[PDB]
Amino acid sequence: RIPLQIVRAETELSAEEKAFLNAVEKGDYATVKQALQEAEIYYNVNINCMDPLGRSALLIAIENENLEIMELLLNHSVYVGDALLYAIRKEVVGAVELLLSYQFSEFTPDITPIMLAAHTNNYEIIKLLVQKRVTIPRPHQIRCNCVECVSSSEVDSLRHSRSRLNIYKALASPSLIALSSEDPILTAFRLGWELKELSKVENEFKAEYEELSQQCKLFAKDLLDQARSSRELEIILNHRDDLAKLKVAIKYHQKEFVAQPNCQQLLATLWYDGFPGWRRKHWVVKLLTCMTIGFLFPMLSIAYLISPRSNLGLFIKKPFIKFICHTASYLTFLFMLLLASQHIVRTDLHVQGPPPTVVEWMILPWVLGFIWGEIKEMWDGGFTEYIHDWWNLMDFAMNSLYLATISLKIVAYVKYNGSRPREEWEMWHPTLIAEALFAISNILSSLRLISLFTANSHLGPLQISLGRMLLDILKFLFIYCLVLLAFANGLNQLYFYYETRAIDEPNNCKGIRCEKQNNAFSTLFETLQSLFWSVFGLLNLYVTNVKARHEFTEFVGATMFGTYNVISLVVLLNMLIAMMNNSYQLIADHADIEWKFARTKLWMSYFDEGGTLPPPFNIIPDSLIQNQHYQEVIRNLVKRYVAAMIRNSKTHEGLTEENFKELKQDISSFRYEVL
Amino acid sequence: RIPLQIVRAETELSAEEKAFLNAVEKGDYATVKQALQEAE
Ligand SMILES: CC(C)CCC[C@@H](C)[C@H]1CC[C@H]2[C@@H]3CC=C4C[C@@H](OC(=O)CCC(=O)O)CC[C@]4(C)[C@H]3CC[C@]12C
Ligand SMILES: [Ca+2]
Ligand SMILES: [Zn+2]
Repeated sequence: RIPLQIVRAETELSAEEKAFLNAVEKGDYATVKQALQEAEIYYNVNINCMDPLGRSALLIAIENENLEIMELLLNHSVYVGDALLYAIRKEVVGAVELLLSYQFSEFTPDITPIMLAAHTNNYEIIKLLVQKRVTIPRPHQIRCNCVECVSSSEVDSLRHSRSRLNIYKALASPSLIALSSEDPILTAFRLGWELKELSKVENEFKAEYEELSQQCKLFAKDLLDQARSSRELEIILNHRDDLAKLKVAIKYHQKEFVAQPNCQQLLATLWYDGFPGWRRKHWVVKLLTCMTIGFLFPMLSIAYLISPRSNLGLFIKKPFIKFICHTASYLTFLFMLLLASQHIVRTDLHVQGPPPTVVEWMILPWVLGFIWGEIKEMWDGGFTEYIHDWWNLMDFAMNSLYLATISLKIVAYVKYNGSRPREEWEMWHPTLIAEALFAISNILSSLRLISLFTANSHLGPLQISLGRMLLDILKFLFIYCLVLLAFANGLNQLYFYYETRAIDEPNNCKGIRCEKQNNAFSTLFETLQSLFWSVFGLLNLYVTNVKARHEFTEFVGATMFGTYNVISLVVLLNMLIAMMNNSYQLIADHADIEWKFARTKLWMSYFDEGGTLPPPFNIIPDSLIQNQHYQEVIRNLVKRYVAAMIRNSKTHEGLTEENFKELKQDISSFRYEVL
Repeated sequence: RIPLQIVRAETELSAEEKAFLNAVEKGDYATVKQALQEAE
C-alpha cells in the first residue's frame, strides 16, 4: 500500500486566470480582448499569468503561430522577456520579425538570440538577426592565465564551460560562416582546427567539440563541392592570403577537403605532367615506360647539370619522373648494399683495419647525399615541421649509424696496422662495432621502402591500417613488458642461487644461445632474454632443471614458467588479436580518405624545385585582381550551397505542418467570410 | 566581441517588386493581373 501524493505542490492559479489561458490557447479575437479589458478595469485577471508547465500567454500565442493575438498581447504590455528565443527555436519567420519590430525558462541565461539562431541553423532567421547589428562574444584563447577567465572558472566552472561550448557551437554553424565571414573556406579550416585542438583540452566535453569540428570540415568540403568549372577550382586552390589553399588545408589536416575528386583530378594532372593520359595506357606499356625511365637514372640528372633548360634538362623537373628517378636511385643503393656482403668483392678478412673496398667507395657518395639532403631538410622548408614527420626519425637513425660506421672505420684504419686472425680480436674491436652498425643501418635502409606504399593504389590503405594497428601494438607492449618484468624478477630471484660458470658447462658456453641451454634464469638480463625467447618456443623445458635434487625448487620454477607462458600467450596474444581486429574494423570505413591524403602529401613533396637531383647527384656543386576573382568565386559557391541546403531543408514533417497551417488559415478566412 | 555583418551584400529589389513577388507566392488571380497591368 504505497500512498501517492504530489510532494512538490505547485501554486495553481485562480479560475479567472484559467479562462484567460484557455481563451489564449484556443484562439479567439473577442474573448481574449474582453478578458484583457476586464483585467484592466476590474483587475480580475493577472496579465502575466503563467502555467505550471512553463507556458505563459505569450509563449502559447507563439506556439499557435497566430500574429493577431501576439500583436494584441504586445500592445497590452505582456512580459516579453525570454520570448524571442522561443520563436527563434520554433523557426517561424513572422513571429521573430514581429517580436523584433516591437522566473522559469527553458534556456540558460548565457544564450543570446543570435546564438540560438546560429544553433538552430536557419538561414532566414540568422540573416534577419544579423541585419539588426548583432554581435557574438569572442571566445578566449585555449591557454589563459588572465583574471577574467581564471576567476570565472573558479567561481562557476559549469556556467563557464557551457558558455564557451554555446559560443563555439554558434560560431561553427554553416549559415553564420556563409553570411558573416568573407572567406568561409579559411574560416571553416581555422574553426575546425581550433575545435579539434580544444576537444583534447576539455577532455570531458570531447564529443561535442569533435562533432563541431566534423561539421566545419563537412561545410568546407560541401562548399568546395559546388564548383562547376576547372577555372573556379583553380582559383579556389591557388588563392594566397603554387597551390596555396591546398597547402593550408593540408596544414590544418582537412582530409575530406583534400580527398575531394576534383582536387584529386587537378593533382593528378599536375602529377602526370609529361604523360597525357597515363591512366589510359595498358599496364604492360606503363610498366615498360616506368622501367625505362628508372633505368635511365644516370641520365636526365647529368643532363640537368650540364643544361638545365634544354629539351632533356626539363624532363626530370616533372614530378612523376622525379619520383621514378628517386626510387631508382634508392633501389640502386639497396642493390649495392646487397652486393657489399658478397665474396666476389670482399677478401682478406683477417686484417685489423682494412681500406674500403670498391663497393663501399661507391656507397659513400650515396651516404653523403642522404646526409646532405637531411641537413638541407632541416634548414630549407623549416625546422618546426621537420620533427613533425615521424619518418625523419628513421632517417636520422640511418645517418647517425652511417656516420658512426665511417668514423669507426677511420679510427680502426688509423690506429690498427697489421693483420690478426679474427678469433683473437677483442670483444670491443672497432672493426666489429663498425660491421655491426653497418648491418643495422642496412636493415633500417631496406625497411625505409615502406614509405613508398602510399603511391600505389593497393598498398596505401594497407600501410594506413598498419599504422592504425601499430598504435595498438604500442598499447599492448606496456602490459606485456609489465608481465615480463614481474615474471623475470620472480624467476631470477628463485633461480640465481644455482648459477654455474662457463668452464664447468660443456663447450665453454653459458647462456641460452648454446646447443645445451644453460643458466637461463641466473641473471636478470638472461632471464629477460629467456622469457622473451619462450614466446616463440625457442626455450627448451630442461632449463628449469638444476644440478642438485631440489625437486620443490624445480617444480616452483616450472610452475612460474608455465604461468608466464599461459599469461603471455593464451591471454595476451589473443587479446592483441581481438584489439587489432576491432581497430581494423573501425578503420576500414575511413581507409580511402586517409590514403588519398597521404598520397597528396607525397605528391606535393615532389612539386617544388628543391631536391630535384637524386641523392647520388645532389652533392655535386597584383593581389587585388586575385582577391576580387576569389571573391566572385566565393559569392557563386555560397549562393549555390545555400540554395542546395535551403531546399534540402524541406522535410515531410515541416511541409505537412505548413500545409495544415495554410489549410486552417484558409478555412478560418472562409468561415469569417461566410459569417 | 566579434562583429557580425553580411559581407556579401545582395542588391535587394525595390518595394514595388516585393508586392509582385508576394502576390505570386501567395496566389491571387486579380492582384498579379493588376500588378502586371501596372508594370506594362
Ligand atoms: C616483393 C619484393 C620483391 C619487393 C622488393 C622491394 C622493391 C623491389 C619494391 C618494394 C616496394 C615497391 C614499390 C611500391 C610502390 C610503388 C609505387 C608505384 O607507383 C605507381 O604505380 C605510379 C603511379 C602513382 O603514383 O599512383 C610504382 C612502383 C613502386 C615505386 C614500387 C617499386 C618496387 C618496390 C620498391
Ligand atoms: Ca626525410
Ligand atoms: Zn582568457
